[PDB]
Amino acid sequence: MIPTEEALRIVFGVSKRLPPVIVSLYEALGKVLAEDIRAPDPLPPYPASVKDGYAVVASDGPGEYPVITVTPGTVAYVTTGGPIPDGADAVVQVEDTKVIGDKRVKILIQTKKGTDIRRVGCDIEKDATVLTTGERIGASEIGLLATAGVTMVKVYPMPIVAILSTGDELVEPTAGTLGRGQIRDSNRAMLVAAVMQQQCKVVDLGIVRDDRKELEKVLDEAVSSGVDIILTSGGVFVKPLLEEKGKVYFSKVLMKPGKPLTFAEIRAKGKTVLAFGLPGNPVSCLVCFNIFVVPTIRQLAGWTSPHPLRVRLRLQEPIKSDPIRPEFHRAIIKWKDNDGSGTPGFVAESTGHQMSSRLLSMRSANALLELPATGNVLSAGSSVSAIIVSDISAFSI
Amino acid sequence: MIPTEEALRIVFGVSKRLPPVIVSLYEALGKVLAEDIRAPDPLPPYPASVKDGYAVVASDGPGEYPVITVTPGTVAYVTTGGPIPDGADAVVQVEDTKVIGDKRVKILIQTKKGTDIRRVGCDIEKDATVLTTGERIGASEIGLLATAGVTMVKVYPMPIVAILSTGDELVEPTAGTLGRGQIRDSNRAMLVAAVMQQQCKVVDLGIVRDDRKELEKVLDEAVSSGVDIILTSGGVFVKPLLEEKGKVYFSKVLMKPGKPLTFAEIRAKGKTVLAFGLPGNPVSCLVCFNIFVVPTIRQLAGWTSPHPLRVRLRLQEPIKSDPIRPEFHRAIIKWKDNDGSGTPGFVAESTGHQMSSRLLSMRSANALLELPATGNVLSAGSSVSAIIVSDISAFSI
Ligand SMILES: Nc1ncnc2c1ncn2[C@@H]1O[C@H](COP(=O)(O)O)[C@@H](O)[C@H]1O
Ligand SMILES: Nc1ncnc2c1ncn2[C@@H]1O[C@H](COP(=O)(O)O)[C@@H](O)[C@H]1O
Ligand SMILES: [Mg+2]
Ligand SMILES: [Mg+2]
Repeated sequence: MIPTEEALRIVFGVSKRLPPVIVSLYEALGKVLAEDIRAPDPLPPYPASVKDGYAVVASDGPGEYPVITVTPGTVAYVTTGGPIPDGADAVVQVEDTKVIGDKRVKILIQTKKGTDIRRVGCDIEKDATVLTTGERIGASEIGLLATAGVTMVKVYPMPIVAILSTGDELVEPTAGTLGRGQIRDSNRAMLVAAVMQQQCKVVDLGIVRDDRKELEKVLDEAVSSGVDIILTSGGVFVKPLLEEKGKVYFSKVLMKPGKPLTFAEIRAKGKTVLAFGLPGNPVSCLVCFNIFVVPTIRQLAGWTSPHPLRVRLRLQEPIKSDPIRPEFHRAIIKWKDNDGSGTPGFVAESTGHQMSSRLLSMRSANALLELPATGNVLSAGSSVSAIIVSDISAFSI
Repeated sequence: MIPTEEALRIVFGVSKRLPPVIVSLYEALGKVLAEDIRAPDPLPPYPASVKDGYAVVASDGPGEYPVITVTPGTVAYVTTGGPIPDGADAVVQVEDTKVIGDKRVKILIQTKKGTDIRRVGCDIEKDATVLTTGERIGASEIGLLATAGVTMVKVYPMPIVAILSTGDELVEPTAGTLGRGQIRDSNRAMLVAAVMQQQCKVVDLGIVRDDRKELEKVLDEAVSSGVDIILTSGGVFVKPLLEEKGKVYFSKVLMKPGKPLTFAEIRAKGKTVLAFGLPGNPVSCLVCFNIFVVPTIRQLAGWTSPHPLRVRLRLQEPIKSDPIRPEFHRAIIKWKDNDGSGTPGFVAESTGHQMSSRLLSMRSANALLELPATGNVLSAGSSVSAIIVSDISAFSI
């Protein structure tokens, strides 16, 4: 048995960033940039008016002028975002003007040079680096790529993940009345969804029975298909099959929930494939995915910060620590204007009983409280470290 | 001009949750549940062994027994997750047993009733409500649906969003050398990406010129196509066209960045379509999308908490407040073990110059600092409210 910290260090040391690809602008969304992006022209590329009004020679000052290149004694109409004609050095917004006669315009104020003008390149200078390698592409970065005219982008791809379930007792989730000794396969749909939330392509390999030849054939098809990660759950015939096909780095971790977790590296007949022999118990299966698979997906996708967000929060109820195993205690956290100590902060409620077979303990859990192995009851209002496992922007108030 | 709070209250009052639909299990991921889900059978549906070992009569105690319904004086082999035979009331893990002879088994310990057995329904009782209406579906909820055998789910759908850009000066982002008075359309790709991040289908309506008949025809095609939301940017011919087609609730908001923002409700020739006439300036366009469109998408998708996560954080540098307009100041926030006051907390750095034309001010911005209109310089180490605008689980450490 190895601590979680060593198991992560081993996974980070074995895991390698995927080779970069060129994708279309909308396929680049969510991906990490594999090249720097430079503006080929300035923004704005011409002096642009900030307002609807008249382009003037600021020195002329208040007066009546004909509307027409702008020379002293003349003005020209401009619109927001339109170019300033040559010779004009300032814009007088339409509110500070009046049309005279049944074209002549009366400028009502004394303006200053460069007023209501965006000079060439004041938002983005030509050849300036607008985005760098290692930067994740969100909506604003798509806007910067579009501004710079980059519609084909070099990025790190997401890994392709194969997923299978193991068990003679499993039936498909479409099963109605269950026969003797049968349960619905819940890990596969759960892991397919968890991987879809990580924006990875999934290869669903179905239910495999507790049969060595059958599992070997499915693992071989997975390796041969070109996937980067294989997730199995249960049966940890899995560990011995992964030892035969490649290198197993660990098979047991000091943690609650669970204990078994096999991590292996296989060489395709060639690229390497990472394999996680996840525990069968639904809770341990999803907790191991959150702690060990998520940072691996991120690392393969070129994330420079693959680790999950860790915060400090206050317990809303007392929680019993385990005397030997450090726990990943499921919780529903929220930001409060008063966290219980007077100042604002995160607070956590337990999801109830934490048995590894109890999938209801994962229901609505947006964090994993890291409880050290002291054996003591942590009182309500005491502080703990917590790993955030679901979109912090989608957090309920 | 109306404050942002009133503009939001108006949008929340006009916006209506979409009619529910039935979708497949993987299409349900990310959606809000429109029905309660009940377990049709218990979990486990049979008494299940927690270990590999022997199902025994606990009262028999240590001794040698033949392996075979279990009666006193006999034992039966069981595997993890397999059913307990009738008559056995406890499981003795294989480590506390030994096979005797060249089948007979020696039970080495005195066990207690129900040891290493998951009784019928101990994880989920039959007919128990595992998920409720209004609950968002993540990976664990997909696992609970799969456990309960629900592969067709009643949910609230995401709205379909139409998007267009306006401007005689715009060219496609594929444009290489720009002609006089031309800029690349950056708002449309940015808004398509922002809406894709909200998991909504997009109808890309392209660039529309500053021509009343042309914009009317495109708005009519958008309304006729069945979309729930229309996003336009720039030209705010937009407001007068939205007044003619439906009801405009506001056209100007007291805020920095920007000022113009038209919100309208149109009736299709019938369902209602919400229209946001977003400001043309890239920054104002994305800030208005983050503040006003995101909670609208959520409300239409049946979210009971559509508001964004608001936290309290400390400034890493001084920031000048505006004397009249409350600002949505872009920042890069991170959780620190010491926020500057001794205890752990969020900290924020400004993205630099906040001009509405400067899209670089949105680059990597994961929060909007809510700066009240005091006109004073907020010193470094002082606290402010901040709206989190990007996945808190994807926050860089
Ligand atoms: N796909 C699955 N869905 C639900 N439960 C599972 C799945 N695979 C294994 N389990 C259960 O988790 C426990 C551990 O399984 P294993 O690691 O195969 O011994 C047993 O109670 C299994 O019935
Ligand atoms: N699609 C767009 N992409 C980039 N900039 C835009 C877009 N639409 C409008 N703008 C600019 O934003 C400012 C306001 O435009 P408008 O609201 O049309 O007056 C002007 O400087 C426009 O050039
Ligand atoms: Mg099994
Ligand atoms: Mg315009």
